[PDB]
Amino acid sequence: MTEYKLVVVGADGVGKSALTIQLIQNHFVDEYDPTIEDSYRKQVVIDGETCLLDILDTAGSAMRDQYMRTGEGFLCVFAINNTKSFEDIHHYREQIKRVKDSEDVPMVLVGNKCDLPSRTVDTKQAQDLARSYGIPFIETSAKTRQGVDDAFYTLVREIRKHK
Amino acid sequence: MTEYKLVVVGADGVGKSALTIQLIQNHFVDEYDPTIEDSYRKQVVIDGETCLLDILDTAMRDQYMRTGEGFLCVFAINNTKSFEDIHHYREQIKRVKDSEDVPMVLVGNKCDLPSRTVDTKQAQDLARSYGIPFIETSAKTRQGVDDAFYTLVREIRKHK
Amino acid sequence: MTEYKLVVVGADGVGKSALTIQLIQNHFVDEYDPTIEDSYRKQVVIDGETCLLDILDTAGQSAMRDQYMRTGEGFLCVFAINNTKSFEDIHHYREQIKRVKDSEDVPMVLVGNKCDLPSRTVDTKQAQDLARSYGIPFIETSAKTRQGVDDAFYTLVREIRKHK
Ligand SMILES: O=C1N[C@H](c2c(CNCCCCCCNCc3[nH]c4ccccc4c3[C@H]3NC(=O)c4ccc(O)cc43)[nH]c3ccccc23)c2cc(O)ccc21
Ligand SMILES: O=C1N[C@H](c2c(CNCCCCCCNCc3[nH]c4ccccc4c3[C@H]3NC(=O)c4ccc(O)cc43)[nH]c3ccccc23)c2cc(O)ccc21
Ligand SMILES: Nc1nc2c(ncn2[C@@H]2O[C@H](COP(=O)(O)OP(=O)(O)O)[C@@H](O)[C@H]2O)c(=O)[nH]1
Ligand SMILES: Nc1nc2c(ncn2[C@@H]2O[C@H](COP(=O)(O)OP(=O)(O)O)[C@@H](O)[C@H]2O)c(=O)[nH]1
Ligand SMILES: Nc1nc2c(ncn2[C@@H]2O[C@H](COP(=O)(O)OP(=O)(O)O)[C@@H](O)[C@H]2O)c(=O)[nH]1
Ligand SMILES: [Mg+2]
Ligand SMILES: [Mg+2]
Ligand SMILES: [Mg+2]
Repeated sequence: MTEYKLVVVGADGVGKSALTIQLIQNHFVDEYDPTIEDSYRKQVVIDGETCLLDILDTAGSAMRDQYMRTGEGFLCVFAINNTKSFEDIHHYREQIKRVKDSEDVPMVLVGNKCDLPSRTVDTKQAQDLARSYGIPFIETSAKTRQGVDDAFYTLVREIRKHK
Repeated sequence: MTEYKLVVVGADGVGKSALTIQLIQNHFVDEYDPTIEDSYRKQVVIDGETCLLDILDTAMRDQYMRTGEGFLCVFAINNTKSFEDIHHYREQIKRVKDSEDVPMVLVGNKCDLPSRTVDTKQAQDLARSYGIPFIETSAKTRQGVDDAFYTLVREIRKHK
Repeated sequence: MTEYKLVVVGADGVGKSALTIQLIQNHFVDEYDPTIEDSYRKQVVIDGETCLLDILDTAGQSAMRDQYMRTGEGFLCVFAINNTKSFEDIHHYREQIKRVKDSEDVPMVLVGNKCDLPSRTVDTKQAQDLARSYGIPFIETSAKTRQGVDDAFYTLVREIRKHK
């Protein structure tokens, strides 16, 4: 069975752990220690092909470069009520591009917390950024699970197209 | 013995030759003809490993960019234009070597002078956007000179 | 933690499963279903560096085979010292791995298993000569006594580290 290493990145508090555990366990965690960096496996079917997801939920330089080199695709998560988290995204894109020395790393832009009313990042703004990178943009709520499968499955499709 | 081809680039007058000759000879040259482009060797020990530095002191540029393994991008701290040239060097090297991760060090030379026009924070932010180190040097006093070249070698080593 | 994907290949009955379970569990299995192809993880320290071994114990010996050869980073090529045919198979495994990975220098270790049995038909010198012709190490093992088992897998990890 084919296996894909996916890395979830983004600023503190955006929902990386909540998204990861929703995908892996169909479980919503309200309180997850922000210092724990762990990986999880799940077997899924995407477009009729069974594969194993190996998902790194990043927390906090040498160690960072290492998991960027072995990761095959990246979920770049911001929170739609936190403009700083959205303005940080380009730093993640730039680091990944440099560490993997590639202009075409499989990546998906994720706008999390879409269930909340206090939106400060426009959808159009995130769509425009994703379009400048030529990557998909998916809005998620780890709380309701809306868009969660979409974000990870779309990342796998990006890896498959790249190969 | 492993050898490393290093290329010193930067605007006229920033101190490329003075830095190169301080590294190679432990000698400060006050003048040095600005038209002379030459290479120099020196055997050094870095992190317990003996290696040969092959350093090109620049005045096709494409040829030596392709051959060079790491680049010292030098500006002078009292010359704002030389700092504004830095991004042009980075973009050329990136294109010619076709890589987003070329071993590079940003060098702010002439740190002994008082007439500073480029802020340390400004150069630090630029290096940080490139993911490369920033080292302030004085080829006149030799402060930071070994640090700049040795750090560049360490960048090459990590890359491989 | 760095992770290494290692693949154990060789003819039916040479001891691939017995070797893998000795490494992972410190346990000798006298009978293990020859049809089961599975992978196992173990965290080990080699030369002061902690790493995760992810070891595929191959059973059937085309498309899935090509897949795990492309994914595997290093290969234990196992024969049994009382089975000349299994030794004559080795060059076929080497040629397949070379083709599938498109590389003349794939990390590999030649393993001569069952060194505890008396009915040897493959000479140590014969195996050393073959390994020398490939530029890879040769390690004699017994999955029964566990002699050489750590050596075979650790040496393969060292080959991967040197290749990188
Ligand atoms: O694609 C195939 N995979 C197969 C296979 C397996 C099974 N694998 C099961 C997962 C095991 C996860 C182990 C924790 N993996 C942990 C994990 N998950 C991540 C997710 C993203 C990024 C990094 C990681 C890591 C980290 N790994 C690093 O090196 C690292 C560095 C710094 C970090 O900080 C984090 C990490 N074992 C094999 C051994 C040989 C050949 C093939 C295989 C297989 C068989 C087959 O017939 C056909 C195809 C395939
Ligand atoms: O790593 C090893 N090196 C070893 C070795 C040597 C020694 N070499 C030392 C002389 C150094 C040349 C001095 C000109 N080198 C001149 C020089 N220095 C530079 C620095 C940066 C960029 C370019 C250059 C150049 C230029 N070369 C170009 O193509 C070019 C284009 C445009 C320009 O304008 C400038 C240049 N000779 C060998 C022959 C075969 C195999 C190995 C070697 C060795 C032996 C060994 O047992 C184990 C390991 C190694
Ligand atoms: N309302 C809402 N809250 C969320 C969502 N995702 C995460 N959270 C909350 O935001 C906080 C930070 O989540 P966490 O998973 O720890 O974020 P991390 O630091 O990126 O790992 C936690 O209180 C979560 O319960 C979401 O989609 N909607
Ligand atoms: N005060 C001071 N002067 C320097 C330093 N480095 C170079 N210079 C002087 O600046 C001028 C240009 O130096 P040079 O090495 O020829 O620059 P290049 O054109 O980049 O090769 C010379 O007069 C040098 O003596 C330094 O660190 N401090
Ligand atoms: N005496 C001895 N028997 C072994 C050794 N390794 C494996 N065996 C036995 O040889 C048979 C085949 O082993 P197995 O692990 O199933 O081989 P595989 O088909 O390559 O996976 C089993 O009966 C094992 O107990 C060894 O080093 N010494
Ligand atoms: Mg977290
Ligand atoms: Mg000069
Ligand atoms: Mg078996």
